[PDB]
Amino acid sequence: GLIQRRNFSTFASEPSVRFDFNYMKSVTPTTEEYYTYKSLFEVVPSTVPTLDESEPFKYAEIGHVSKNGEVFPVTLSFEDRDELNEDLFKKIEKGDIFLPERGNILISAIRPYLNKIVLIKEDDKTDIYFTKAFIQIKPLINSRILYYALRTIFSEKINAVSRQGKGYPTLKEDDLKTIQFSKKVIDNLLAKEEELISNIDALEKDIKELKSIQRSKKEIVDEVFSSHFNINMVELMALDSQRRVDVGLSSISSLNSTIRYSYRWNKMKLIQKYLYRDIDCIEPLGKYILSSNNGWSPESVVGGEGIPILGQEHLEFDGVLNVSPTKATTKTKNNMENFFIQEGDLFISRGNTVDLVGLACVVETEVTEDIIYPDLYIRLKIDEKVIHKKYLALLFNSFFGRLYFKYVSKGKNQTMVKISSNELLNYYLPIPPMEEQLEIVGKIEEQIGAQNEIEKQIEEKRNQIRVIIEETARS
Amino acid sequence: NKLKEEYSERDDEELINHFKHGVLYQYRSEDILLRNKTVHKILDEIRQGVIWD
DNA sequence: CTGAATATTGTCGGAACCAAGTCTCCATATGGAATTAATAA
DNA sequence: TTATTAATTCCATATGGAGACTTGGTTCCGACAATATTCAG
Repeated sequence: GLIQRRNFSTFASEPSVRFDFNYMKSVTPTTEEYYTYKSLFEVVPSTVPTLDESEPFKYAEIGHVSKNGEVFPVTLSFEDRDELNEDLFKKIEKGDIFLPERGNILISAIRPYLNKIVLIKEDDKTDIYFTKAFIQIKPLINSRILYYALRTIFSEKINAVSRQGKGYPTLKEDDLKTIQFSKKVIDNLLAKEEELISNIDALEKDIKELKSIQRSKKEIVDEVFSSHFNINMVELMALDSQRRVDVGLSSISSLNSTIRYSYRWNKMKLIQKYLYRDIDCIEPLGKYILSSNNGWSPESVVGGEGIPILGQEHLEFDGVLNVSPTKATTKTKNNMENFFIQEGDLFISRGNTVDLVGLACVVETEVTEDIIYPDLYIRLKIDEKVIHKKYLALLFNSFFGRLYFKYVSKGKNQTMVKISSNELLNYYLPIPPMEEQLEIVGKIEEQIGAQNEIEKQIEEKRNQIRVIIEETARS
Repeated sequence: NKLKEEYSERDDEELINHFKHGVLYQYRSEDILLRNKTVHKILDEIRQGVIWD
């Protein structure tokens, strides 16, 4: 670790004589400028707002804010008072709500390292409330200047005055009033104020433009299968809502081969009767599967030494392996070569939540390193003449592969719901001719490729802002 | 029958892994090494920079 | 009759946290893969 | 007779677990200020 040495005196600093390792790591002897909280920002005391009980207002927790300072408020009304959001209304009535004064820079107290600093810009509308866990810190040297000086830089020191204290990492306003902000940062940043705000505004306008057309990685897979099989999107999520499935004794045996009479099995059978009313392409998967393996999941150490191992997090809704291993093992099995992925395989996911079970992926990346897949995967070697593995993975990640594996997979612990070879072999998927396939794929491929192309531009301008701030504050 | 005074402390990696690779793995030393010339750690850093008395 | 009582309210501080979200590593039969004594022949 | 499956024991796979781990931020007790009252000689 570190062999830091300090001298009693030091712990004299700050009105709590504290001597935890982090604070004393942040102290250091200083020779340069000091400043204080005086010639900069100013803490604002909290207050109870006058909520109007006639219109839908907004509210914002700490989880509703992101590391990029983008609040995602929820809309409450005081005419609903539903027991699902009753906690929010109760904490509002308690007095855990305030309203920023259009120019302050709210800072989260709990765990301040996750950049929850947000800006309430001057020229704006649709006033949003906030939790007392946020610190109104309204500045005197222009909000944007202090916001950008706090987000990227002045972060190794706001995070070094947190109270660990047998639990939550937490920031306190009193400690926040003690940081030793250098002047060269603010001096240089205000010196270039007239153009820094301009080009940063241009960059964030481009980011907003990219975000305006950004689409989720699952809806794309959800729409093409919905727009190609001519199934309306507003009934299979409305038929899945009603829960009064009624079956007879005779229907239990039909295609069961294990006599399973759970409720979810019967609802799966009901939904299958709806997803295939007009589609005439369904063929049993059992006759298109040639083998099935599981994998090898030894004990693993995170960021250790040995052969890397994949996890369930590496399977995404696009049928492409993430191939970004984290765990690494050092055990042997005398047959390790049987589980070293290799390009071209199809990996369905066995073991996950009731909604993330069955997600398949094709290893489309060329890797010269041997990477083991766990017992939580199932490798499918299908005939590459009728199924087109990528299409099968996309189908498994589609609502076809969700409304089935959500209701057929087994286990008493529905937090680690697992599938088995029986459900794979007894799966009546719709397989259209090879002409129809490679059209759903390809369309989905280009749409997701475009969505990924505008996913690094966002984290290119969001990095350009940071590097520009760093360069200007260092010149 | 003992160690060697030339190295004394095991700051030379040497064949420590050979004391856990096999057979000699059954005769390994599961005891905390106490150093007095180099540290590479914290425990033998405390035993040098602290003046208990 | 001045008093700073006590007696509550209502609100900062703080939690050997722990509610949400979601990834796992390991026992254990099995079943098949080896026999066997069978089994006709 | 030379087979014989139908009986066996022996390991690699497969299924399942009164689950277990992990990132992150929420409820809520409990002091405690500010009441919050004074009576009381």
